[PDB]
Parts: sequence; structure tokens; C-alpha cells
Amino acid sequence: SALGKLQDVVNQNAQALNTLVKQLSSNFGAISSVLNDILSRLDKVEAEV
Amino acid sequence: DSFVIRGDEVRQIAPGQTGKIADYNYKLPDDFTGCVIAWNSNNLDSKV
Amino acid sequence: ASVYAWNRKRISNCVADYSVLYNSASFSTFKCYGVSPTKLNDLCFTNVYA
Repeated sequence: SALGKLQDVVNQNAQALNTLVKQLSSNFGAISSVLNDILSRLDKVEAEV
Repeated sequence: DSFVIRGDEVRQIAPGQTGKIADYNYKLPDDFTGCVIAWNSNNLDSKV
Repeated sequence: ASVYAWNRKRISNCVADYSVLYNSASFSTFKCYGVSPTKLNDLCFTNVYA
């Protein structure tokens, strides 16, 4: 518990990177969060949207 | 560019379409710039 | 069927040449959603319902 500041600096970065990674799973209104689904399922004209 | 074609195939004369005429008769670019004009010329082109 | 009592056929355990379907121009329209009719020949499905 004494090293609260130093352990917090690692925890803040781990939270930030794990948030940055988990955002890859978000759809943002696309057909899938996985880019290879779109590119295997669609023609370029639709896939670009 | 100009040619005659069957009326139901006129759809294929747009960028990125699929169908036999747009595949292996006359293919448009994916990023085409221009205008496409057509009419039902049955009074001039038909005969059989 | 009438739309009133619309008919479902499950399609399963088989190979589907959708290119033959899409090329049969007796079909007046062939709209698709979540998939492009070109790519149907490359995919595989857990069930299909007609």
C-alpha cells in the first residue's frame, strides 16, 4: 500500500491499453467488429461503406 | 461508349455492378466519372 | 404458399452453387443484406432458411 503512486501509474496504463484493445470489438454501426468478416462477405462498393 | 442491349440488363451499366454483360461484354470502372443514358428503342432495333 | 400461412423450408447438409441462382435472369430482382450475391459462393453457413 505504500507504493500507491507507482502501482497506480502502471494500472492507469494497463486500463488505457486494455480499453484501446477492447475498442477493436466495438461495431461503430458496421456489420461486424472483425474486418475479415466484411471483406469476405461484401463487394468493395458495399465494404467501403 | 455506345451499344445496344436487352432492357432488363440496363442495371449492369453502373460502376461495380455484377452480371454477364458488365463482367465480359463491357465493364465500367469502380470509380467511374460520367453519365449513362438509355432508351427502349423497340421501334428501331426489333425485327424477329 | 399464401402469405397468410407462409412456407419455410430449412436447407442443410449440402453444397449450394449460388452463382447458378444469381445467373438465372428469370429472377427479376436479387437484393441481398449483410452479404453480396457474388460472395455467396465463398461462404459457409450454420443453417439456411428459404
